[PDB]
Amino acid sequence: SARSDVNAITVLNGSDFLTTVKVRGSNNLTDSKSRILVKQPISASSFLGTRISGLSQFWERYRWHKAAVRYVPAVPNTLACQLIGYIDTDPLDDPNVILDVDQLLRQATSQVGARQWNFSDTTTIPLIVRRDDQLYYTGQDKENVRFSQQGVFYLLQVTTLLNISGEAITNDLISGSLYLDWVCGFSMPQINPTPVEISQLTYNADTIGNWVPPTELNQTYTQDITGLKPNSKFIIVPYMDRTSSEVLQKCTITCNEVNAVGSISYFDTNDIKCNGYITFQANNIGEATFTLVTDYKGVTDAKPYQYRIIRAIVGNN
Amino acid sequence: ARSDVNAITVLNGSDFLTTVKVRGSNNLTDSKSRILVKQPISASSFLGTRISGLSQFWERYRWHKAAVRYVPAVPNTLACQLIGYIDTDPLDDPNVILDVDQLLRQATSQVGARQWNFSDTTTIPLIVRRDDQLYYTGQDKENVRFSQQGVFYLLQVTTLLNISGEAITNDLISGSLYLDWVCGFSMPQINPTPVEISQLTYNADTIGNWVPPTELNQTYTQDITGLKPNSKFIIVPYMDRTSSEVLQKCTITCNEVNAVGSISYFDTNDIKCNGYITFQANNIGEATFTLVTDYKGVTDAKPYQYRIIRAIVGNN
Amino acid sequence: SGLSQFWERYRWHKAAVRYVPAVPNTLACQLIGYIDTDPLDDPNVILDVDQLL
Amino acid sequence: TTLLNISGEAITNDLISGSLYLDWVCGFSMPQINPTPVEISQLTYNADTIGNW
Amino acid sequence: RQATSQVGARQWNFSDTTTIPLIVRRDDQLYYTGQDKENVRFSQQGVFYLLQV
Amino acid sequence: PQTIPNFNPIVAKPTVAPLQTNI
Amino acid sequence: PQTIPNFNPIVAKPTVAPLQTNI
Ligand SMILES: [Ca+2]
Ligand SMILES: [Ca+2]
Ligand SMILES: [Ca+2]
Ligand SMILES: [Ca+2]
Ligand SMILES: [Ca+2]
Repeated sequence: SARSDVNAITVLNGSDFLTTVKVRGSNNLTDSKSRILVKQPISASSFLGTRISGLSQFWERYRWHKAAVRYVPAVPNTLACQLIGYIDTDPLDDPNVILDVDQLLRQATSQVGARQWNFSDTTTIPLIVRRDDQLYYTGQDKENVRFSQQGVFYLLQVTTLLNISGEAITNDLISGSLYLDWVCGFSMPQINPTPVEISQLTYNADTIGNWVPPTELNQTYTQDITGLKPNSKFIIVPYMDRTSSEVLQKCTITCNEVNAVGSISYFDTNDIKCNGYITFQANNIGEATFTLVTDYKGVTDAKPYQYRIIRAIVGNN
Repeated sequence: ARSDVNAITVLNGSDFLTTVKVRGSNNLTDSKSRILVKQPISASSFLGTRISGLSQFWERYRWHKAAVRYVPAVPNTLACQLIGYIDTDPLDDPNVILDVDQLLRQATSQVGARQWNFSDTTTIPLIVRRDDQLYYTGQDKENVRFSQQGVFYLLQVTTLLNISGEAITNDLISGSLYLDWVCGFSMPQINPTPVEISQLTYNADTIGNWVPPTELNQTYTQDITGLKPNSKFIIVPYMDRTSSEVLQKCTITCNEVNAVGSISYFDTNDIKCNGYITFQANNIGEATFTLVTDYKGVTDAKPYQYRIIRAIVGNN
Repeated sequence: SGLSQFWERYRWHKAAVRYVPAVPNTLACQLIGYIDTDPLDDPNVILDVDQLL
Repeated sequence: TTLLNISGEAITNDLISGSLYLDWVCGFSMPQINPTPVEISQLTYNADTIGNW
Repeated sequence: RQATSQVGARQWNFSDTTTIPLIVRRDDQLYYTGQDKENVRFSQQGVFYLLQV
Repeated sequence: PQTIPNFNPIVAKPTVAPLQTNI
Repeated sequence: PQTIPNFNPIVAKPTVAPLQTNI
């Protein structure tokens, strides 16, 4: 009858679509960390609209019975590069810290499911299953990752691509895509809230900090903001409820990473000014780092400028 | 691994449909108000109830052992008999009937009908057809008999009463309806849902101005245009100007769904430019705002600035 | 499709759709193809590209 | 030999061309544990530049 | 579509080779030589239509 | 003698990539 | 059942096209 009140394994199958790759050329390839181009976990609730991420906000646990990551080229055979991929089952064993490029690749053809292939053909990177009965939780990665993520797909580039005339290409280039056929088994019916649905965004605004003041007159120091989520896309706007006498000028600039939209300023003489907006995504540890440019003469500041953060609750974000 | 195989995947669960309110003496005139909720029973006819999100990833469904509960939120000191039947020709519409007698009589003749007072609970079942017919999934595009095994009607036999036996007049929320399903899906895929951007992006460039009057004190209905039909927004104040007079404004919104916020302005040796309001936009490209205008600078100094920030998401 | 007008009803016991190329391997584009069985829910209404794929 | 392209002209810039594996067999003898070389260079101050303003 | 219905049709890239055969009616009919004078069903035993996709 | 098997093996399989199939 | 044979069949045969024979 109905109202079962029972827990049962439900095995499912399908195929999906990960993100397209983006091979690096020459003007974006000078370090070990450029050889690594996609760091992408292989959990369930880690995508948008794939039939495995949307289908996992309705159970609570999972276990990849057998998975495989399938590469498909989008290039002619007349182009030349070479890339390898491996799935590490210890998501906090990070290759972020290796410096010499050769060591970075030798620790990839050691994991027990690694492959190697040109970017003009196809091959399946399989996932390898621990010898236990462990069940991993769905949802966003909250405190520790060894509960949630069952693997991490690291694809990384060996060579540098090049045209038919041998001239190494300078810009980026799309070299195919990744699809992930899967078979997994879920256990506990419920709903995780972290991938909320559209028509429920709220635009929270209740976090009001304050910029630290300088000590000297001219300075371009920096500042960091903690307590934010490990990953999101925020926006800042200024906020000012103070007074002044002479100038009290200041000009904060965007954080020192990729995302940047504009600038922001503060200026409190008769030609007063308070405007700007910066967009960014917080680093994986859950903070950010700004840089300031202060050029006022008063030293007894005693009035730290206030700011604001706001975000849209629409999904994992 | 790839299989290219099709299977059934029987599932189970329980859900929340909606709440229920009963009509009083004043709102009860004839059969159109005798009915009070006409809610289809399909898989993809809910706002995130684990089946309207889970019957997005299959095309075809077929219930097995569905059932609908009623859970009250009233004491035993009130009574209004009500009935409930799940019809299976979804084009059958009781609104056509006009005599209340026959309206209550084509309702309990259905198989899975139950009759009860709204002070206690009752389970209404779903009676499944005989053949092997599988119902499509998606919204109701043009015809309904492909995509609904059933609808759900909840009626209101003779009016409320009280401890001393008199009919009250005010409307009243009574209980809530739940659902306990077992269904068999087939053919993995995704049905579409219109979505024009699938990743966050902020529209932090829009700009406008608020005109102050040449009057000492008066409230207005300053309007904004050039927006989407219906969406969410949020205003943030700012200023890139000059002034040397005692200005003051503490404007406020005029909306019903979302008016949670405040704004302030103050421009002298001390400053105040804090606040935020967030609102819904009616389907005109329109929004109403009211001013305060408690400043002494009767002469127009310079109009202030505001900015919307539209989040480019699935749809606003 | 002329000979089907002599019978009301049909059903494909089997089908399949080959791709017979025309180019060499010096031209490249991933193209993806499928057969949807709800012939009313269509892809034309989508307005992005990452969900369409 | 120097590099050559599709048309028989020399390429101007360097590049990477492949990779090298090592399929081995080996035999070890004496069980033990060799140290790990810990090394550190002392401090060294460098004041040998007169400045000007 | 009315070309891959005739009982001797082929398909091929213009960089390879293949033989298109002629198909013979099940009769003893003998066709006349010469120019096509009044009606063509006496003289011509076939018509080779090649066409580009 | 005293030899663990299959410590860190690798297997390679070649293929080809013609210029046209011409089905 | 009640099935005429070989109504409108098709047969496909692949090949290749190398860059040189080098006999
Ligand atoms: Ca590892
Ligand atoms: Ca009926
Ligand atoms: Ca009917
Ligand atoms: Ca479909
Ligand atoms: Ca559909």
